[PDB]
Amino acid sequence: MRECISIHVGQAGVQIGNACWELYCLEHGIQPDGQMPGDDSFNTFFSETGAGKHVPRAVFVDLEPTVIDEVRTGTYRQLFHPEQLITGKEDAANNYARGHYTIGKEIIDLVLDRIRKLADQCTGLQGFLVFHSFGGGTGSGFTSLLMERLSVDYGKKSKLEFSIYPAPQVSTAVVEPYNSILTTHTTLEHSDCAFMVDNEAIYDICRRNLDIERPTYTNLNRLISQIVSSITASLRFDGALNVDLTEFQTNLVPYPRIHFPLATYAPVISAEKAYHEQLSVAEITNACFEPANQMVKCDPRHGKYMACCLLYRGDVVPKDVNAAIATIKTKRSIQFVDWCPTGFKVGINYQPPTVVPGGDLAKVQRAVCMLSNTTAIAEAWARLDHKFDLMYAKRAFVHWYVGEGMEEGEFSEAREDMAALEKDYEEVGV
Amino acid sequence: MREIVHIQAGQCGNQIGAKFWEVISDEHGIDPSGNYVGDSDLQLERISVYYNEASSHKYVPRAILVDLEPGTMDSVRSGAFGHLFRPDNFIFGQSGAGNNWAKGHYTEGAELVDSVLDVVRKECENCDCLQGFQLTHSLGGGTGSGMGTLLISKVREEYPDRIMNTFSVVPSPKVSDTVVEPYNATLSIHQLVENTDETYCIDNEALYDICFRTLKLATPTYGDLNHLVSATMSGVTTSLRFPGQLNADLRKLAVNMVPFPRLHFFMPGFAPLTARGSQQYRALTVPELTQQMFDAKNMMAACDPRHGRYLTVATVFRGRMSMKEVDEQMLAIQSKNSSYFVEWIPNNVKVAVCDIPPRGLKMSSTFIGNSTAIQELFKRISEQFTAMFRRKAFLHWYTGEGMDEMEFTEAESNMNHLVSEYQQYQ
Ligand SMILES: Nc1nc2c(ncn2[C@@H]2O[C@H](COP(=O)(O)OP(=O)(O)OP(=O)(O)O)[C@@H](O)[C@H]2O)c(=O)[nH]1
Ligand SMILES: Nc1nc2c(ncn2[C@@H]2O[C@H](COP(=O)(O)OP(=O)(O)O)[C@@H](O)[C@H]2O)c(=O)[nH]1
Ligand SMILES: [Mg+2]
Repeated sequence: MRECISIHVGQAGVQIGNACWELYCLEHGIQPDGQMPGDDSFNTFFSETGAGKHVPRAVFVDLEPTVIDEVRTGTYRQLFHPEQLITGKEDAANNYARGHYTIGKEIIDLVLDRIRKLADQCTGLQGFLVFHSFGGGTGSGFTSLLMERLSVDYGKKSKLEFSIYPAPQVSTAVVEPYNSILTTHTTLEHSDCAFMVDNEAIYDICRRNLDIERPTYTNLNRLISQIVSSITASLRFDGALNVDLTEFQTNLVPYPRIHFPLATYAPVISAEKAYHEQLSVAEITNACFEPANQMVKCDPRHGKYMACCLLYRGDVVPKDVNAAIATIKTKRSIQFVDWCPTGFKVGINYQPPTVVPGGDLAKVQRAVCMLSNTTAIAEAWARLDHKFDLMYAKRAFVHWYVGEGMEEGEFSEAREDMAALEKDYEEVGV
Repeated sequence: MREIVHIQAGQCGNQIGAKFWEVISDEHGIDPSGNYVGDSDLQLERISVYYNEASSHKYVPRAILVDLEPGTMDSVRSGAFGHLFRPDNFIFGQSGAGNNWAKGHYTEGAELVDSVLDVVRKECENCDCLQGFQLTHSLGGGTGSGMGTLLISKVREEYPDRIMNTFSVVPSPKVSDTVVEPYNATLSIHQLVENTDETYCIDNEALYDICFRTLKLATPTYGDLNHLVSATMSGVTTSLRFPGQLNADLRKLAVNMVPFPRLHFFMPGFAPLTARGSQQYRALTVPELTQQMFDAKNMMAACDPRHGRYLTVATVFRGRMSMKEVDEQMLAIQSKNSSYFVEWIPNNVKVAVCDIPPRGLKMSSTFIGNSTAIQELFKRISEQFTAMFRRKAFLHWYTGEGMDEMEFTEAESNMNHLVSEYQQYQ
């Protein structure tokens, strides 16, 4: 009935996808061979074959074989359909040009057709999920292109994406700003909603709140997977209040040019602290509205809340929930834009956030996930634009993009669009 | 899949190439007889990059040995790993280059190169997907420089879009193993500045200081230097040849490391480096390796990075590491060392982490810097060349080989432009 096609582009998207899908498998009781020795809301995310073998609905795309070969040699090789795994012979080399144009063009048609048949199998299609790194060449260019194509083809079908926002202090590459801005340009012109997450903030969160040693991308992807799973869980189980992705689009997008909801998830705590910690809806919401617990390094107190969507799981009664939201409403440390009477929407799900074996997260009978917009993200966009302004002012690395088929006018236009976005946030912030 | 052709220039190129293939044979667990004794699939998984599958399953490394003085190649064949290389890929004429760049490049090496290119085309036709080429050679040598130069020229003309890099020995600032070196260095550097994508500068004095100081040695030889260099090579190619987080393709590295096409020159570095018995007083952590990598004393090129600014930096990691330590260390390093990095390029570091460490170590890393101390190298080279050229010393040989003076002038002009361009951004 209500189905959604996941999409994983680049190492980030693929690994995050792996975490997401193993979490799905755990939640639906499915095992790597595609068997499960009421939940048909899993049929939503899983097709089925005559042998009763349940396979995920997804498309993995990496311009270099790399990770996908690890997946092909991985435990879940028995799960995914061999066609769903798509590999090229080389990467975009952190170059937006290649992924958006030079390489992906010889690939994306296949990907698109596969997504199309995968969409044909659907009884009904709510939308898509696109996982990629923001600033990474493959993810950036290829997801921009793919989002354009999908936008053209599927029309009003919901397009959601989870992107890894470049950290202010730390970076894995020098050219990230270029790819980032080109990305948000071509992507903003298409994508319906995009969830921004900054690894640095996740590091701070896990470290400080989860009280763990210095982690790796693994549990990071597990956390992101937990968030995504919580959303889809809002969709994948019968609670008191069930929410359609179209409602996320409806609530989190007051204006078409601004969609960048920031994710936050609580409670996040050690298994040891969980005994001393009393978990109440109010405290969880308080933790959710805490700036230190946000999944991005942007400080929300430098802006105002436009829309806020809270997704609840496990044991939650709307009584103390509305009470808690009121308690939050009373606090003026948290300010909302003047022209918005209420930005709140509450989903309720009965199934709790199950924990992964060998996982670092404590087991809890309830949890909350916030999806919300703020202008602090405009501040982030500003710093991004600044970095880009410098490196572009000195025309660094541009010759790659140029020789590989990019024009300077595109960079200019992208920057102009970024400025427009800044002024959009500024004007809306009034 | 992704494949790289390794062309070994005569003499030091072949020697370093020998140690290189020894290290790589150790990496993938390949017996010198070509047999695979390796205990893992990751050994043979993508191994097609540097190796070809024979009918007997014996793995032939993909390489081309080129020298005008077969004695080295004879010694190579006499070596234990000489049996890996098929006799077909051995390409040599018999004459001395006399450390004459013109003689090697234009005359006798030119009567050779065609066959080398034929072999190159064979290997290239046998490549599923060709990433690019790599050339191990020496600046100041006639064969290495002349032949290497001719080779990269023709190869680029044959494969312009493909990656081309070279690991080149550079003249020592204090002593010299030969005279006339500035000429060969200048000419080769000219052709190299225009032709290649990137080049790695390595001076023996730096490695002597490093090995004598850091590793506390007594009577080793060039083999250890070549071992170190080959370790670095294995490191970058390890990032290429094995799975991990932020896996870095060669051209991606080339993209991140080069803002300006004409400044591609780099300073290789490696960590950890510890003497026997002193290792016990050391701990293995990312901070340690980063402290070693950013140490000016561990620079394998003769230079002082303290004078200059970093345009780009790439730190590749090996083994099981926490991304955090890397992030924090890079941030802290870049933070406290500010003014050692160029101001208009935020986040000058390029990070790549491989899950497979080198044999014997829990973790390892390599440092690729980009700085104007290379301009300083170009300054000293230009100076020496000017000194030698002003009086027209030894010029009659090159002139005798048909080398015009205007080419020397042009080379110097381009070198001056290069160092000027290094000074331009600073
Ligand atoms: N949170 C998270 N981010 C990741 C992960 N893997 C990669 N990234 C992000 O991706 C960026 C690096 O670029 P990649 O996404 O790896 O690019 P790619 O997928 O290899 O594609 P190419 O650029 O063409 O090589 C880093 O800055 C990270 O922020 C991951 O596992 N988890
Ligand atoms: N690292 C290293 N450098 C070498 C080795 N052999 C020679 N060299 C360098 O090569 C230079 C000598 O040039 P050479 O190659 O013999 O001249 P050619 O015969 O014309 O190629 C010296 O300055 C040495 O520093 C070696 O085994 N290892
Ligand atoms: Mg990739």
